Amino acid sequence: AFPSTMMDEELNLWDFLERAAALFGRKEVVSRLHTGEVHRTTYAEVYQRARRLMGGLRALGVGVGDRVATLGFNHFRHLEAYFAVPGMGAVLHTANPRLSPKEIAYILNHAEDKVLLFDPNLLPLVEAIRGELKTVQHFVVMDEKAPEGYLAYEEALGEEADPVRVPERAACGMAYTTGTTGLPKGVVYSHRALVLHSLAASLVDGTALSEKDVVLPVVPMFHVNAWCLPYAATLVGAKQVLPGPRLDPASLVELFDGEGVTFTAGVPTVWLALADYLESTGHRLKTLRRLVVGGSAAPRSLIARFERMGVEVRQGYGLTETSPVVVQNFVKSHLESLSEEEKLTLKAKTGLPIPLVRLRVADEEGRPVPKDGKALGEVQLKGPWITGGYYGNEEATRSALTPDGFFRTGDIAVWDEEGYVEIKDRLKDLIKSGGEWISSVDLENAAVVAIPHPKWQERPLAVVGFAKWQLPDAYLKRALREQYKNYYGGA
Amino acid sequence: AFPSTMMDEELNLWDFLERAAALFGRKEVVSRLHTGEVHRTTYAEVYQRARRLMGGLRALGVGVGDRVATLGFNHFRHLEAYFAVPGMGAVLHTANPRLSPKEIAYILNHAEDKVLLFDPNLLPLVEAIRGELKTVQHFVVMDEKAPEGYLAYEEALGEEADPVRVPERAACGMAYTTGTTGLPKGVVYSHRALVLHSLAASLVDGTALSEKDVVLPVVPMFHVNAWCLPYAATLVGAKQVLPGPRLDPASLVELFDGEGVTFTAGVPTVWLALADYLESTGHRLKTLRRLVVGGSAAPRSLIARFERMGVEVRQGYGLTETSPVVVQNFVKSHLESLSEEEKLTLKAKTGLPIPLVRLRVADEEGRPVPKDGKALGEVQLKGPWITGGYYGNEEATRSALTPDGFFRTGDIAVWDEEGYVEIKDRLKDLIKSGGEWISSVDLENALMGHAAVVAIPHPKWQERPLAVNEHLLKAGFAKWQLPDAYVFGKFLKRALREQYKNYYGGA
Ligand SMILES: Nc1ncnc2c1ncn2[C@@H]1O[C@H](COP(=O)(O)OP(=O)(O)NP(=O)(O)O)[C@@H](O)[C@H]1O
Ligand SMILES: Nc1ncnc2c1ncn2[C@@H]1O[C@H](COP(=O)(O)OP(=O)(O)NP(=O)(O)O)[C@@H](O)[C@H]1O
Ligand SMILES: [Mg+2]
Ligand SMILES: [Mg+2]
Repeated sequence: AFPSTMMDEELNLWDFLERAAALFGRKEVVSRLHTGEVHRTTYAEVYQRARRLMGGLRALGVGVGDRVATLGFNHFRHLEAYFAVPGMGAVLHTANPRLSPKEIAYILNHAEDKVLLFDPNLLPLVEAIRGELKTVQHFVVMDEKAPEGYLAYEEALGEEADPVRVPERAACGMAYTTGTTGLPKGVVYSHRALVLHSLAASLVDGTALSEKDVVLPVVPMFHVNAWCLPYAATLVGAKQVLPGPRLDPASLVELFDGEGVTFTAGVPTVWLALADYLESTGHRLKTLRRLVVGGSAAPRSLIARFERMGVEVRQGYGLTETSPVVVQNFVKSHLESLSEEEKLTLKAKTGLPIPLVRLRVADEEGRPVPKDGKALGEVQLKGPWITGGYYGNEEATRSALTPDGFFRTGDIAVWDEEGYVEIKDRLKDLIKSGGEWISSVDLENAAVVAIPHPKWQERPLAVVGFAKWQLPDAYLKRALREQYKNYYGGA
Repeated sequence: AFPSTMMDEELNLWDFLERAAALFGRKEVVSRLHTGEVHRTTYAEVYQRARRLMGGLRALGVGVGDRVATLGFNHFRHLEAYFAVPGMGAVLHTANPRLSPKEIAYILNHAEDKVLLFDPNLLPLVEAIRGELKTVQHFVVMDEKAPEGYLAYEEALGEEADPVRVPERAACGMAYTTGTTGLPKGVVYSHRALVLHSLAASLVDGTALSEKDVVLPVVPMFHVNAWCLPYAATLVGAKQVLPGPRLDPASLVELFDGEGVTFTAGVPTVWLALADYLESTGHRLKTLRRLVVGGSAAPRSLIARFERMGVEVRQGYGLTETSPVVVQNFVKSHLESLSEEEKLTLKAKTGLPIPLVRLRVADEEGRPVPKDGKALGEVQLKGPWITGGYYGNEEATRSALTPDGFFRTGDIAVWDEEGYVEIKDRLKDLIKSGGEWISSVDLENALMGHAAVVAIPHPKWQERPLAVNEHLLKAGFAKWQLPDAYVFGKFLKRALREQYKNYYGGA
């Protein structure tokens, strides 16, 4: 009825790196490779090489809408792909190398990826599944060199190409979740979604990302695009430190101090191992100020450990389906007067719903449950970076949403008058161990319950195909969980 | 189109207030009214009353796309209108009461405003222009009571109504710029533009707005929606302190200390009056940490004075056409090792282009000028909250754009290798005095009816007219527009500007 005079300028992920190259071109991107060697590059060079990757991928037959898959850890070549693939209007499919060969083959075949980029230390896995892949036309090793039948990344680079412009709602990337019963389910992100997510999650009450920050994502670049951190860090022009596959405490500490890391993010298991190490050696990190924990619930103790060592811990919550961040923990101004015990309890809560997210905790018919911090309901979400369904799966799509169009997370929670959310349970019958999913059912038909664990956070226990980490440690369900609550003895 | 699975949810300004009510509902909104009295409300109450305002305006015949105008200063009722009008799918036209009666009547008629909300102290102005208005059906006084022929705001409130959602690219508000030749030109903002602006401008390297902040916008709610600060403050759930028309230093200090203000934003003239006050009294602000100066260039000495008191000063730049923020000043990490003097100089620069803004300093063909901090060119912009033209004016629209689609600001600048912009000059021939525009041409062409009017640096105001009185007042000019001094086919102005550079003693 009344048009605005505003320009119809589309949101695009390439604009982050373009701005980084122009304003913060000398800012460093530091990578530790699988061999332990440390590689140094900058935003200016990443931008140049990302343009070369766009031209190289075009020469390999990649066009707008085509899927280019990755199987790799956090390093500069993965960051170059993060921009080049969406930059040419293609779809960045981050695949998880920790999954079974059968699961990876299914996901790559379902997405119909045209090109696969993968780390050299993952060649045995690629050689193992290669014969099962039906769409992959080119296999690119993310390294200087590649063996027979394989193409090296440095060889695959072509002439510099200009980025391709698309409507912001077009696909930029995709990822499959294994936190579900049956087959993996695909979620397709858009430029619009990930740009908005990068902005809204990086505010002061969120990750508070600044140009002066040095950012180390411990979360894998195959876990919801490392929680969108590589994009958000580029947007502000922060120095990035990409740790690679080595996530042992001594390796991380070396990077924390050596590179002057100020901000980091990862799953609870990595931080528990890090805290164990810092406490045993009496070593205190010389620059680290902020740490976010996500993927699973952070134990109250984990927060108390780091706060004692001078590290601020902020819980984050989300799903593959939500890009991922929908909830972030910070202490409200008027709640700073709470006692140290009360404040620790508050920090141990999941947190507050972030900007541009409509969150509710509701029952079976979509009715919100009372805000008393006691009543249980399902977390339900609506927003521009929240999925409205799945790719190529009609039954998963129609069971994903409520009648009034809210996405159903499958997580049971409470919420209070202050607006704080607390994940308490899960509708979905699954085990999450060290930030990776195990299906109870698949182990059964071959009763399996999730039992709390100190180090990881849940471990399979059976009652009387698969990888060694999936194996149940020891040999109506709301009873066996409460009965064997302390089998693995974890607080 | 390999389809994304992401929800097709629109960006809407109402979402800021709905979130504020749900999560930060007890956070305060404090206003000083025109009488000096202090009013106290909360986000929850503002939310509830804004729903009543939507219901009330609907009963008055306001529909989707209709324009609702305001003529008022910073207070809770203006904030309620900031959300209710866009929340019902209508268009909030923030009008400037400092303009001439002829200018205000023109913009209200041009925008075809249906309802006018105004401050009680601006009643004489509204009464003076009422006969000139052709579209305004309802006149609402933003107060508890109203005289005959006028509706009181509290009376105008109706039943609580649910918000209406419009396409994000549709209009949420509009404002007219007087920083142009001829009649004022209208800029129409979208929900999408202002939501994105609020997000991108509020990052750590920007205003760094937080729930813990106490925000005091000295910038008027008719100056590009108070630089979008009432929206961004609501977004983060910060406490808001709205000073009203009383912007004198004593009145502000009471609010700075009494309410625990952490963040503030305004024009250099207001901050110069504050610095003079604090220095002359020896009074020190107890809570103020951050101060942004915009609208005009912040003098190097102004920044030093506040930094000497522990207040961080960050320059911001924009236009009515740009929502307004496109450039913000902050010191890059690797330049923190610069000396005190060098850092103060860097802070005096306009700053760095902010996220989602494509900025260039370009020549006449649209080619970027060298990044040596010497070569002059025009600041040209592209982005989702930058205007692509003007409302109901084709000529002005086509003259505001380059062939490749960049908006022409009319600002002459230099830029360096670090990306820092410095505004040096203006193509447009106007005077900006205390944040308000004076047309040199309108002053010249009037005078010659019986001349060359140029902008000269001023200590207090930022520029004052010098002509190279009664006749000018009769042609429709106010006291503040009159040139301070007179000294006895276009005009070669650069020479007169350089010759009389220090005429109004002090650059
Ligand atoms: N902060 C948290 N507290 C409690 N549970 C969490 C938290 N964050 C995530 N979860 C759980 O983890 C689930 C999301 O897992 P998932 O979709 O696999 O994302 P991810 O762990 O970040 N890795 P990815 O699968 O690549 O997206 C949620 O549904 C929650 O059950
Ligand atoms: N930080 C700054 N430094 C130098 N000049 C500035 C700065 N900010 C604004 N300007 C000038 O002011 C012009 C914008 O004026 P204008 O469109 O009136 O915005 P505004 O004064 O902030 N809001 P409003 O008074 O409602 O129009 C720009 O074109 C610049 O010439
Ligand atoms: Mg999931
Ligand atoms: Mg203007």
